[PDB]
Amino acid sequence: DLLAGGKDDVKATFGADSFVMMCIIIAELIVGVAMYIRTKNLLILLGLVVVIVFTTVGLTFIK
Amino acid sequence: DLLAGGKDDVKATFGADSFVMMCIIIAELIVGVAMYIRTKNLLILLGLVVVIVFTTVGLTFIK
Amino acid sequence: DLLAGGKDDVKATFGADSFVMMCIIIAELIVGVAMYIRTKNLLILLGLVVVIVFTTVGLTFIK
Amino acid sequence: DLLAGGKDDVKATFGADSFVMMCIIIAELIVGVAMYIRTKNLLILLGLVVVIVFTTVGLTFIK
Amino acid sequence: DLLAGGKDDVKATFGADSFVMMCIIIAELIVGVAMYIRTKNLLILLGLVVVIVFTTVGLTFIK
Amino acid sequence: DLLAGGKDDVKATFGADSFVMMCIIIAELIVGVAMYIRTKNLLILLGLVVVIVFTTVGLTFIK
Amino acid sequence: DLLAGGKDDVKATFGADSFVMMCIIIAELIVGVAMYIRTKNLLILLGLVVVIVFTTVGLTFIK
Amino acid sequence: DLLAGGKDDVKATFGADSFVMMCIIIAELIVGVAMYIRTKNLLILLGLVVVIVFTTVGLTFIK
Amino acid sequence: DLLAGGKDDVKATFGADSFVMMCIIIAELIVGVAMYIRTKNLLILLGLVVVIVFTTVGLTFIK
Amino acid sequence: DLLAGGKDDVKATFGADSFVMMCIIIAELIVGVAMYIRTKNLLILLGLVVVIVFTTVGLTFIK
Amino acid sequence: DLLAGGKDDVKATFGADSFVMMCIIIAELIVGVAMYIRTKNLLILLGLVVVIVFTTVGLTFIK
Amino acid sequence: DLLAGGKDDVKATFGADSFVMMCIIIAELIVGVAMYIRTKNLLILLGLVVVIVFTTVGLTFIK
Amino acid sequence: DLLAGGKDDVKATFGADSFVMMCIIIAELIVGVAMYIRTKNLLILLGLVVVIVFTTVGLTFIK
Amino acid sequence: DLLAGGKDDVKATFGADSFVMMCIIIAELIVGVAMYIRTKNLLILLGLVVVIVFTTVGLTFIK
Amino acid sequence: DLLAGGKDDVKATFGADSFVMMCIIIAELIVGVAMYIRTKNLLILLGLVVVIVFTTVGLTFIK
Amino acid sequence: DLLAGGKDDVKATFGADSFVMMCIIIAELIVGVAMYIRTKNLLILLGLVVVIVFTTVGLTFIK
Amino acid sequence: DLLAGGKDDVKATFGADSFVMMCIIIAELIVGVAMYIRTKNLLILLGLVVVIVFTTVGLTFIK
Amino acid sequence: DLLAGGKDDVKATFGADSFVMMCIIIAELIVGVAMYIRTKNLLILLGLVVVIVFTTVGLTFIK
Amino acid sequence: DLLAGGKDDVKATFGADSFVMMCIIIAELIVGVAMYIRTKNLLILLGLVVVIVFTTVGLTFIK
Ligand SMILES: CCCCCCCCCCCCCCCC(=O)OC[C@H](COP(=O)(O)OC[C@@H](O)CO)OC(=O)CCCCCCCCCCCCCCC
Ligand SMILES: CCCCCCCCCCCCCCCC(=O)OC[C@H](COP(=O)(O)OC[C@@H](O)CO)OC(=O)CCCCCCCCCCCCCCC
Ligand SMILES: CCCCCCCCCCCCCCCC(=O)OC[C@H](COP(=O)(O)OC[C@@H](O)CO)OC(=O)CCCCCCCCCCCCCCC
Ligand SMILES: CCCCCCCCCCCCCCCC(=O)OC[C@H](COP(=O)(O)OC[C@@H](O)CO)OC(=O)CCCCCCCCCCCCCCC
Ligand SMILES: CCCCCCCCCCCCCCCC(=O)OC[C@H](COP(=O)(O)OC[C@@H](O)CO)OC(=O)CCCCCCCCCCCCCCC
Ligand SMILES: CCCCCCCCCCCCCCCC(=O)OC[C@H](COP(=O)(O)OC[C@@H](O)CO)OC(=O)CCCCCCCCCCCCCCC
Ligand SMILES: CCCCCCCCCCCCCCCC(=O)OC[C@H](COP(=O)(O)OC[C@@H](O)CO)OC(=O)CCCCCCCCCCCCCCC
Ligand SMILES: CCCCCCCCCCCCCCCC(=O)OC[C@H](COP(=O)(O)OC[C@@H](O)CO)OC(=O)CCCCCCCCCCCCCCC
Ligand SMILES: CCCCCCCCCCCCCCCC(=O)OC[C@H](COP(=O)(O)OC[C@@H](O)CO)OC(=O)CCCCCCCCCCCCCCC
Ligand SMILES: CCCCCCCCCCCCCCCC(=O)OC[C@H](COP(=O)(O)OC[C@@H](O)CO)OC(=O)CCCCCCCCCCCCCCC
Ligand SMILES: CCCCCCCCCCCCCCCC(=O)OC[C@H](COP(=O)(O)OC[C@@H](O)CO)OC(=O)CCCCCCCCCCCCCCC
Ligand SMILES: CCCCCCCCCCCCCCCC(=O)OC[C@H](COP(=O)(O)OC[C@@H](O)CO)OC(=O)CCCCCCCCCCCCCCC
Ligand SMILES: CCCCCCCCCCCCCCCC(=O)OC[C@H](COP(=O)(O)OC[C@@H](O)CO)OC(=O)CCCCCCCCCCCCCCC
Repeated sequence: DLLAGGKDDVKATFGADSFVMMCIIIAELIVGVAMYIRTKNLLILLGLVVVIVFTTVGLTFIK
Repeated sequence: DLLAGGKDDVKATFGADSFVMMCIIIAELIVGVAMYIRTKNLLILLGLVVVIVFTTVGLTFIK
Repeated sequence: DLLAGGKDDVKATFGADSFVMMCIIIAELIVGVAMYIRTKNLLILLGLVVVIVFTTVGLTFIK
Repeated sequence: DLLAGGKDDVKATFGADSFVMMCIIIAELIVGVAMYIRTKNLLILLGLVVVIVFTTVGLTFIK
Repeated sequence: DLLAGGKDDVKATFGADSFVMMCIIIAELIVGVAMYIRTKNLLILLGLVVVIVFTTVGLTFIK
Repeated sequence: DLLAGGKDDVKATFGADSFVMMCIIIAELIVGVAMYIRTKNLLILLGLVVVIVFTTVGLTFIK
Repeated sequence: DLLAGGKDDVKATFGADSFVMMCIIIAELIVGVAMYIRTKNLLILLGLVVVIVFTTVGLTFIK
Repeated sequence: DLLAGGKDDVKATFGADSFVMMCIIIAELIVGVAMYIRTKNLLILLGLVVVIVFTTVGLTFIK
Repeated sequence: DLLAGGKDDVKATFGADSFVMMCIIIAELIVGVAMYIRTKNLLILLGLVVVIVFTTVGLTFIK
Repeated sequence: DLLAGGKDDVKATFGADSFVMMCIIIAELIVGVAMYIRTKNLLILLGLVVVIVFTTVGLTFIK
Repeated sequence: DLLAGGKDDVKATFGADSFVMMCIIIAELIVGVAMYIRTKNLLILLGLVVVIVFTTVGLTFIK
Repeated sequence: DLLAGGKDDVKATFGADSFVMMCIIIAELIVGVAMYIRTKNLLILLGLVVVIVFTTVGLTFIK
Repeated sequence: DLLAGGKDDVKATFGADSFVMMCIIIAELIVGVAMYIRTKNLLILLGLVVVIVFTTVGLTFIK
Repeated sequence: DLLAGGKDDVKATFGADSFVMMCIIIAELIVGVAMYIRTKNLLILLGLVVVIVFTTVGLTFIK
Repeated sequence: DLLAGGKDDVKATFGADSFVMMCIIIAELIVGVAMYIRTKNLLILLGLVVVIVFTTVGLTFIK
Repeated sequence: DLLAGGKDDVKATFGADSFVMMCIIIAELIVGVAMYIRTKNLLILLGLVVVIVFTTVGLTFIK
Repeated sequence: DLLAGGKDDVKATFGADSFVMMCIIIAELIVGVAMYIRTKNLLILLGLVVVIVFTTVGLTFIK
Repeated sequence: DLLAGGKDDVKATFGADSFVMMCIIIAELIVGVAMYIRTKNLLILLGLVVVIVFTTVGLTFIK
Repeated sequence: DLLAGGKDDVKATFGADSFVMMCIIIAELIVGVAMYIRTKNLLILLGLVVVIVFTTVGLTFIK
């Protein structure tokens, strides 16, 4: 059988609605605008979108 | 269940009416005019508009 | 609630009647005449007008 | 309140009777005659007039 | 399904009655007259018409 | 077999009716008119058409 | 004989119909249009074609 | 005489048809397209060819 | 075999009855009359005829 | 012997009846008429003919 | 004596009838027509000829 | 006397007819045509000639 | 002695009976008639003669 | 004394009867006729003569 | 006294009759004709003369 | 008193007539002509003069 | 209370009449003329003025 | 009080009659004539005058 | 006092009777005739006179 195996709730800690998933997404926003202002090209504002989908489709592979 | 999960008020710190959202928007204005004067083309004054909408529609994805 | 949230007076520093808003407008004038003399076409003298309105209608979005 | 806000005398430096306003107007004269002699059409001598009024009505917007 | 998908109101920001659609059309007018006066041929005054229709029939392709 | 293979819905995120496909097409419009006004030649207004078809026939190759 | 030799299904992970081959092709599309709009020359829209064939004829060399 | 000398099958592990020779070639493909998209010059797609021949003519020197 | 090869409907987009073929012919009319009025010689009104036949016999070479 | 040598079908992709050979010929038509209308001299309509023959006699040198 | 000296078949890989010699010649054709259409002068169509002879008389110096 | 002094055949490895002298010359050809196509000026095709003579007159200084 | 020195057949490529010498002479004819029709003076039809002799007596200086 | 000093035969490579001196003279011919046809003035056909003498009297200064 | 001071023969290596002084002068010739053909103005053929005298009167300052 | 103070002859090593002062001046000549040929403007040939005087009036400050 | 708080005379070291304020202003002059001569546009001579006022109004904020 | 404050004689080094003020003025002369000869317009000879006055009225601000 | 202050003889190097003042005047002559022949208007032959006086009255300001 499995040991240490536990709980999982660790998943709920890092999961969909979380504190860490909430700060990791807000940093993408705030330094996304930063690296935009210093440059002014737009692929970087789109760089926020790839974090939205990545975390979303990423978290479903945890199970 | 969730841990560390907290408060959120961190959202209120970086949210709609905030100090950091107030300075990140005012820098777009002041270096927007800068890179305009050194060049004098207008897509850059419009570069302020894309920060208005980006932060606005961005903050609603935090939840 | 909000943290760091402060004062604002930072707004009064960069606001309507300010030192930085006073120098950023005077540079538009002095390099506006410059790029005019080296060329002598008039859309550039009008380039001062777009800084007048931009800062004016820009500062009202800070709030 | 305001910070950095200062003095203004910076205005007196770039203002009506100044050193920089005195040289920026004298360059209009000397390269105005230049681009006239190489061509000999008169709208360019009139190009000095638009610098007279522009700086005059421009400086009053600083305040 | 779709993510990030949002709102749209971004469309209302750049749409038919807007601030940016209002300034992008007024620049066509003011530099249209400019490039007319320096030349005096009329296809350029007609250059304003092609911006009227282009934005109009353009915005309907957004959906 | 395949791993990581997933979902696809990533396709629905960047697909036909999307948020990113909606902004990438609206930028073609707004800087299309820009580079038109500064020049006034028409192949550039047609530059919007090639983005319409390119994204359309492009997205069908994703599968 | 061979060791570690395995499975292959790793091939099916990166192969013809895949998740990674699906995202690597969609990035060519979205930054292809980007570098087009900022420039407006067409060899770049054709830059999508060379990724179609390259991955296609590339994957057949894996075996 | 020779000691430790063994088997060789280690050669079959890293040889022509292998697992490691299969992944080392597939990385050339996937980061070849990457460094292409971020740049769009073609010598890099040809960078896959030099890995094909190098491993091929390289493995024959093992003996 | 062929890749990327597609659809064609791109042909229907630029083909006989189209939007772009409709605007490219109407510009010949409107600037044809222009360059006529400023001059008043008639080979230019005939310049519309050569666009009629050119697009007609041109489109049949696409296949 | 030869390596990487492949398929060719790459030839069929860029060959006689193709998608890229179909768009590269249709651009000659549409910007041929453009540079004609802005000028109205006819060697440019003949510029379409030299693309017909060039691609035709060019493709036969690929082999 | 010589080491590493090998095979040559590397020559057959890059030689007369090859895959890389087939793509390097087809790019000359497709961007030759490109830089022609954007300009319409003919020395560039002749630019394909100098690649024909250069590779031909070049490959004979390999030995 | 001399030590380590050996053989030379290392000279035969890098000498006139060699594998490395064969690949170092073929790269000059293939990236010579590359940097030609992206530009179309001819001093670069002549850049192959200076590698022919340089290696030739260079190798004779080894002794 | 000489290096790179080759073949010549490059001479036969650009020589008397050639493909490039055949197209360079036919362009003189077709744009000779063009610039004649738009003007109707005859020194230009004679402009074809000077290309006949120039290439003829020119090619003999190659050796 | 002198080092590296060599051979000269490098002189024979670029000298009187050479491959590079043969192509550098044939380009003068072929783009000489080009820039003639697009213009039809004759000093340019004479531009071939100045290359004949220049290379001739130039090569004698090498020694 | 002096150290390292040597020989000079380094002077004879780069001096009047040398290998490097022979190639540095022949490059002036071959790219002199190049930049002439692409332009056809004559100050550039005279650009060879200034290299003749410069190296001549330059080398005498070495001592 | 002074220690380590020595000899000077180090001065004679780097002084007026030296080996290092002889090579540092000859490099100015040889890369002076280089950067001239690639450009053909003359301030650079004069760049040799400023090294003549600089070393001359420089060495007298050593004492 | 305050510690380390000292003297100030550090202010007198970097203050109005100082050694460092005297060299920092003289460098603006000497490299101001430099970047002027290499270019010859005049906003740079005015670059000395902005250092005059900046240090002046800057030093008053130290207190 | 002040420290490091010194001497000034640094002023006498860069002052009115100096070595560096003597070379910085002579470069304006020699590259002034250069950029004149390559162009032949006269505002540039006047560019020497603005260095005369600038250094003169500049040095008086050092104190 | 002054440092670095030297000699002047640098003045004698660039002064009235000099090598550099001798070549800078002879270039005015030789490219003066050039730009005359290609045009045949006479203000340019007079362009030599303005170099005579400019260097003459210029050198007297060095002191
Ligand atoms: C778990 C699945 C992982 C799949 C990830 C796929 C990555 C494959 C890489 C493709 C080519 C690399 C392009 C280099 C990047 C490149 O060349 O562009 C560079 C660009 C930012 O520009 P830079 O500031 O780096 O400056 C470079 C510029 O000069 C070039 O325009 O990258 C971005 O961040 C913009 C993103 C927009 C592009 C969107 C593509 C769609 C992405 C979707 C994948 C979502 C992941 C979900 C997974 C959970
Ligand atoms: C979260 C959603 C993210 C979506 C972001 C969409 C980005 C897709 C990129 C499209 C093509 C890139 C064009 C390159 C940019 C380009 O070529 O123009 C360049 C231009 C500035 O010009 P530069 O100084 O860089 O000089 C280049 C010039 O020579 C070209 O005119 O960019 C700007 O900053 C002007 C912005 C006006 C254009 C407005 C477009 C509408 C934007 C709306 C999106 C709002 C985001 C909201 C998200 C919260
Ligand atoms: C916050 C709101 C942002 C909205 C900004 C709107 C920008 C949209 C761009 C429209 C087309 C771009 C034209 C390119 C510019 C162009 O083609 O002209 C070029 C012209 C200067 O000429 P250049 O020296 O660049 O040389 C180019 C010339 O050859 C063309 O005549 O631009 C100027 O600086 C003159 C401005 C007069 C035009 C006034 C327009 C009215 C503006 C009002 C917006 C005020 C902003 C307030 C926001 C706070
Ligand atoms: C702060 C307020 C800014 C408002 C500025 C107004 C600019 C609007 C542009 C109007 C049409 C542009 C005409 C192009 C210019 C054009 O086509 O003429 C060109 C002409 C010089 O000729 P060029 O050497 O460029 O050669 C072109 C010739 O072939 C055409 O005759 O421009 C001048 O410098 C002459 C100025 C006389 C014209 C006086 C007009 C009255 C001006 C008053 C504004 C004073 C500003 C005060 C602000 C402080
Ligand atoms: C989304 C759909 C895009 C379709 C765009 C169609 C563009 C096809 C180009 C046709 C030939 C190009 C002519 C070159 C232009 C040319 O030769 O004229 C040049 C002329 C301006 O003259 P310039 O100052 O450039 O000087 C050139 C003069 O010497 C020639 O008279 O262009 C204009 O801006 C005037 C526009 C009047 C012509 C109106 C035509 C009707 C247009 C309707 C399309 C509306 C677009 C709606 C889309 C939303
Ligand atoms: C996926 C399939 C990819 C195929 C792409 C085909 C590209 C082949 C390039 C042909 C010659 C290049 C011409 C250079 C461009 C050139 O010379 O014109 C230049 C012109 C813009 O003018 P510029 O501002 O660059 O100034 C240059 C001017 O002086 C020349 O008139 O380009 C445009 O953006 C106008 C587009 C109208 C032309 C429409 C052509 C039809 C296109 C259809 C393809 C749709 C793609 C769908 C794929 C999803
Ligand atoms: C795809 C096939 C391409 C074939 C194109 C044939 C072009 C050969 C050029 C012949 C001589 C050039 C004459 C210069 C032009 C010239 O000298 O006239 C000049 C004239 C316009 O006059 P401009 O305003 O340029 O001022 C010049 C005047 O002073 C001279 O009268 O050109 C026109 O646009 C009028 C067209 C009427 C002439 C009709 C001819 C029949 C054309 C039929 C071809 C249809 C093409 C179909 C292809 C799809
Ligand atoms: C692979 C084989 C390559 C051979 C290519 C041959 C190119 C040799 C250049 C000859 C002289 C250059 C003339 C400059 C061009 C010149 O002076 O005319 C200029 C003319 C266009 O006029 P522009 O708008 O450039 O304005 C210039 C005018 O003022 C002069 O009338 O060029 C064209 O595009 C018209 C083409 C009609 C001429 C047809 C000639 C027959 C061509 C056949 C070759 C087919 C290639 C097949 C290869 C696959
Ligand atoms: C291995 C042997 C290497 C020998 C290479 C010889 C190169 C010597 C350079 C001569 C003068 C340079 C002219 C600059 C180029 C120049 O001024 O023309 C420029 C022209 C293209 O025009 P662009 O678009 O650069 O615009 C410039 C125009 O405004 C000038 O018309 O160059 C071409 O690509 C056309 C080629 C036709 C000319 C054919 C010449 C015959 C070539 C034969 C050599 C074959 C090589 C075989 C080797 C394997
Ligand atoms: C062992 C002996 C070493 C001696 C080497 C001699 C190098 C001296 C440098 C002379 C001036 C530098 C010119 C810069 C280069 C320059 O300005 O041209 C630049 C040109 C390539 O053009 P780029 O693409 O760099 O673009 C620059 C262009 O805009 C200028 O046309 O250089 C080449 O690769 C073409 C070579 C043709 C020139 C042939 C010269 C004859 C060479 C013979 C030496 C053979 C070596 C044998 C040794 C084994
Ligand atoms: C390799 C040897 C090079 C030698 C080339 C000799 C060129 C010397 C220039 C003489 C005076 C220039 C006259 C300007 C030209 C001039 O004033 O006429 C202009 C005339 C064309 O008229 P346009 O359209 O330029 O309009 C100008 C008219 O208004 C004047 O009637 O030129 C031609 O193309 C006609 C040619 C007939 C003249 C035939 C002369 C015999 C030529 C024989 C040389 C054959 C070369 C063989 C070499 C391989
Ligand atoms: C090594 C020795 C170097 C000495 C080179 C001498 C160059 C001195 C420049 C004199 C005045 C410049 C004239 C500008 C050129 C100018 O104004 O004419 C321009 C003319 C070509 O006309 P474009 O197409 O540039 O258009 C300009 C026209 O509108 C003017 O008619 O130049 C040529 O290529 C024709 C050459 C015939 C002239 C032959 C002259 C005899 C040359 C003999 C030297 C042989 C060199 C041998 C050295 C190895
Ligand atoms: C060691 C001694 C150094 C003294 C060097 C003297 C350089 C002083 C610069 C004078 C004014 C600069 C003119 C810019 C150059 C300029 O405006 O012309 C430009 C011209 C080449 O024309 P570009 O292709 O750069 O195009 C520009 C054209 O549009 C202008 O006609 O320069 C040359 O290479 C031609 C050389 C003929 C001129 C001969 C002059 C006599 C030179 C004698 C010096 C020999 C040096 C021996 C030293 C060992």
